[PDB]
Amino acid sequence: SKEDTEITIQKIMDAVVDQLLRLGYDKMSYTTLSQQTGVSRTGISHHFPKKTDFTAALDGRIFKMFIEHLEFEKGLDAFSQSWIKALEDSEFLAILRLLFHHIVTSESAHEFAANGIDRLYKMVESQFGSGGDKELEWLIGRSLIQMSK
Amino acid sequence: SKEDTEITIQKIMDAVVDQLLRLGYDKMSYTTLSQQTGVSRTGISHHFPKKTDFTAALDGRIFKMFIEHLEFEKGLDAFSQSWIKALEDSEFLAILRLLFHHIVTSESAHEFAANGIDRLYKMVESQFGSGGDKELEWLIGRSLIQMSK
Repeated sequence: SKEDTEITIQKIMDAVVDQLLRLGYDKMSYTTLSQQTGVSRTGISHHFPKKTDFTAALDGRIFKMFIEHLEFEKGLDAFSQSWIKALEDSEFLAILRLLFHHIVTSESAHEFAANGIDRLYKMVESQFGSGGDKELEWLIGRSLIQMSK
Repeated sequence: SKEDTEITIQKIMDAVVDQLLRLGYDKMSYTTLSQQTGVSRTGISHHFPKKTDFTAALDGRIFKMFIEHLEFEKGLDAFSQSWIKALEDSEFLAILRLLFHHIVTSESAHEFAANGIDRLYKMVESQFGSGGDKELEWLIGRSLIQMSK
């Protein structure tokens, strides 16, 4: 009697990922969820008692599709070039906005993001030696500025 | 009589400036402010019809607390290390959150933040020149990463 429930939690998260991306956590409501998924409000309450509870269960997919946009195999410059280039892509922008929002507002700073950032350091550190952490940090600065527009 | 309508705006402004950092923007509400002030939530909303009016209202009062934290008089690196050590003070961090939060959120909340950055930028440049642009950009980078820490 547990295969019936997970086939839904999954469908709730496949939606959570969509709305978080095109509406953002802020505008994504238990109602907009209830529409996208044919699941009743109290049916989503069941699995996710609080709204933070969404962002909580969120896992790999996001940061996996993030780093898609990005050049790790051609040295440090190539890679920033790739990231600034990447700043005019809406999905990319969205993905940042997302975790930028999350980091800024969420008390608990959920795992999806901790791993997220820490993964990128590991990558950048690994690929780009000791100049990486900073270059990366800066990229982040430049991005967050650009949203300030 | 039109003085007693000032005294009161200043009682809220004060309250705001406080609550804006003891609780963050998000959790601060007409209630909490009312509670802190002995002014009705209608009395407040009177002067400040929209919550984004509260941040518009400051006009610099925060930025002057902010800069008490930074070293402008000892070279660029000195200033930059001032900013890093400052991230460990929570008022300091609270001010950046408030900003970054405005960068990330609503259309309404937006002109305050677009405006604060240009202010940082102009701050740094007039102290240290265009060498300072990139240092600032890197500093926000770190700053935001620090907020997940």
